[PDB]
Amino acid sequence: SVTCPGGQSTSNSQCCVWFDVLDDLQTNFYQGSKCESPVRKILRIVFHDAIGFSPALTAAGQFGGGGADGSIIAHSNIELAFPANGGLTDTIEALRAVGINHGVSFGDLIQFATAVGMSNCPGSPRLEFLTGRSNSSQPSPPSLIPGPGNTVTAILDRMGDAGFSPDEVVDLLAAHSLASQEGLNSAIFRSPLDSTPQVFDTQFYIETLLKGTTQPGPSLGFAEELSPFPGEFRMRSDALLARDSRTACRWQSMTSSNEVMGQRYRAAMAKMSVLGFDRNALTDCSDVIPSAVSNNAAPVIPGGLTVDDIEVSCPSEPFPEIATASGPLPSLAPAP
Ligand code: HEM
Ligand SMILES: *[C@@H]1O[C@H](CO)[C@@H](O[C@@H]2O[C@H](CO)[C@@H](O)[C@H](O)[C@H]2NC(C)=O)[C@H](O)[C@H]1NC(C)=O
Ligand SMILES: O=C(NO)c1ccccc1
Ligand SMILES: [Ca+2]
Ligand SMILES: [Ca+2]
Repeated sequence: SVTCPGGQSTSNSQCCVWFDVLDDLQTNFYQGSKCESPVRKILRIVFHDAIGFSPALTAAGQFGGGGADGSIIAHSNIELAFPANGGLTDTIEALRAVGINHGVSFGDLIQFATAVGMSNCPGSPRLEFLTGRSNSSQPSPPSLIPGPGNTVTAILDRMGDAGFSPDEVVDLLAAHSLASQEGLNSAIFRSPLDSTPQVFDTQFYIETLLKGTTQPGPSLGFAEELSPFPGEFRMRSDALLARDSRTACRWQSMTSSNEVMGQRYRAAMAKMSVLGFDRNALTDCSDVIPSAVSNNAAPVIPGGLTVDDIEVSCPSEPFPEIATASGPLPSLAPAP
């Protein structure tokens, strides 16, 4: 086969350097293959790098962004000044050093680190990994990243211009199952968006549908909504997307099966990874990506709440039978 210097077998010669950056990222960036803040920050970075792509700007004669081109690292001096890119500098610098030291393009490195980071989180699918994106990039145009205070129409139009259907926008948001916020309400730093910030599961879709009952911090932050229990943060765009008629039925369908959720998320991420590129010009090195440990827990409505506490918003499909839990209402600790 093509046997890499380390004895691993792979598809193509070009995949062998990625076994060295795999070891470096797992030992150093991810602190011993952990699923903590570095993974959550890299997931926010892959979205902010790739979504700087706009066919509408190109059509009007303007540069519309190179997509998944690593421009957020090569042109960090301009892209990290954008409102949406706060809290990312330290992760960007860490990634810059790995890219330089290994001689790989910045666009490829961000896609690789997302696939490897997710493999550290129980329940994750194995994401596709393609190599060969040119290292040359121009700065992304401003105002192409969706914000938590935007209306559902605004988010759907931005995402549609980039190439995503309403269903794929709901599918991409499965990444909020491994998420917290740091900059919307700094008083409750790293408050999780679902009760399992370290497990890639369906809890995010279930819990954003529950009635907002609780104010988790001393005041409300930017685009903050009432949440279902102490310690969980709910942002306005997630609350609105769960309830809007254009996205509500896809959101409800994501609540009962981790297997369907993983499959849909893997497909939407593969599409996002080549925005600005032709995937037929890239080399497939997906065999370098290791498997995640499986998640054996079933979907649940936490802490004694029942289906009467969820605000069913898909008028055509009845809400799935999800297991209920006993005990009092949970209070979530900060995400690690
Ligand atoms: C409709 C578009 C989306 C909006 C409006 C949005 C907005 C946000 C906001 C405001 C935060 C909190 C940032 C902070 O204050 O620390 C957040 C966190 C996060 N988002 Fe999104 N997001 C969206 C889509 C996505 C997508 C598509 C992905 C990736 C596939 C993603 C991955 C993450 C992750 C993993 C975090 C957690 C970061 C951490 O814990 O440090 N988001 N998002
Ligand atoms: C990809 O392009 C960037 C430049 O945009 C290169 O990054 C520079 O690399 C040099 C030498 O390795 C460093 O001293 C600079 O500080 C880097 N600049 C930035 C903005 O990071 C990078 O080397 C290129 N990588 C490859 C494989 O060609
Ligand atoms: O992460 C964001 N969008 O993905 C974001 C965060 C803060 C403000 C605006 C946008
Ligand atoms: Ca980019
Ligand atoms: Ca989760």
